[PDB]
Amino acid sequence: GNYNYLYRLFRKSNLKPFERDISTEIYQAGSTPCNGVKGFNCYFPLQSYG
Amino acid sequence: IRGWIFGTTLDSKTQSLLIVNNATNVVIKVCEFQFCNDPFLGVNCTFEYVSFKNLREFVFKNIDGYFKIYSKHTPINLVRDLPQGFSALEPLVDLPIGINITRFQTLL
Ligand SMILES: *[C@@H]1O[C@H](CO)[C@@H](O)[C@H](O)[C@H]1NC(C)=O
Repeated sequence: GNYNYLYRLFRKSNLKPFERDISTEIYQAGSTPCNGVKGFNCYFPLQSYG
Repeated sequence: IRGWIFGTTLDSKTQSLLIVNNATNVVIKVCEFQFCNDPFLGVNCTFEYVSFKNLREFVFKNIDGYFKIYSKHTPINLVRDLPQGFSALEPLVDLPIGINITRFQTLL
């Protein structure tokens, strides 16, 4: 598998037309105090096709 | 007055714009910056571009991923504040940069 191609699975809001946003800050769906790591309903925003 | 910064956090966590004028050129760049806050000291890589009597006027707006700049220069007799009258800003430049801006700051 080639993991050098990624897509963002989560963001706090939808992109506007031609908006670009590469910052990998953790997405929180639970009440979790994640502070920059994966956890209970708390997610690293990028995933790969492999 | 020598430039402006635009973005959300302005520093580290996101892309932000830098505009600088040094009288020899205008330098324009877009990075996850941690840059100098005072270009008077002169006396990541997502985009880059280069090119009281004076009232200098500008308009900045971001639409569909393009950052528009318009401008005008005029001499003014009463330097006290923005002089009553009319004069329209011509376009300058239209940067294809795609960034979310919520905040800005001026550079002295
Ligand atoms: C731009 O970023 C801010 C957070 O810094 C956010 O509140 C805002 O919703 C973003 N813009 C859009 C269209 O989501």
